[PDB]
Amino acid sequence: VLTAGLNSQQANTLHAFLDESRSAALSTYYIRQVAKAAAAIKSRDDLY
Amino acid sequence: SGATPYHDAYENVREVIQLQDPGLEQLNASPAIAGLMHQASLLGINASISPELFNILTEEITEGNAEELYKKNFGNIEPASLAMPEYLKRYYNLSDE
Amino acid sequence: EEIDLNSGSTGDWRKTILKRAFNIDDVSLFRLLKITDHDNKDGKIKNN
Repeated sequence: VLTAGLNSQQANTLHAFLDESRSAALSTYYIRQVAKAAAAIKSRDDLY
Repeated sequence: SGATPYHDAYENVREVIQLQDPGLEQLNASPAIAGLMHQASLLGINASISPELFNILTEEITEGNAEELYKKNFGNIEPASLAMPEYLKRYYNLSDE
Repeated sequence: EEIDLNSGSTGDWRKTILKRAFNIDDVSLFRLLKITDHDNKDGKIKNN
């Protein structure tokens, strides 16, 4: 309902924002729940 | 996992409200509507608080369920490792300050 | 597929996309339907 009401620049800003937020979440989840323990990953820098 | 009950739909809602009204002025000007919601939830307009987090924040911690909650909030890790300041720092991606 | 354009309808993803495509709300979308079709006795259209 809300994203449909945005103009194009607000939408571009929104999408940029969300991707940054999603990365932090996906990365953290991945590191703790998915990443193989063989890889000593404790951070986003190590995931990189 | 680093406290990450990430809710994308929540963030879409939160960001749009900030994009449409960057200071919530319309709400300041329209108390009939703002007053329909409890302040604890209005907090999430600005604060990054997903409904799962909201329920965690309002969760009662007592002696009887302390072990249970550990398992349900941190997961089955080890309370002794969470206790280590380095572990803690990495777990929540914290600064030293 | 049916899309309910009654201004009083609740949404779904198809309805949201249509609003998004035009950057308009449900009240003005309903009126848009009446501009295009003065015979439709309801707000429902198929996704033709």
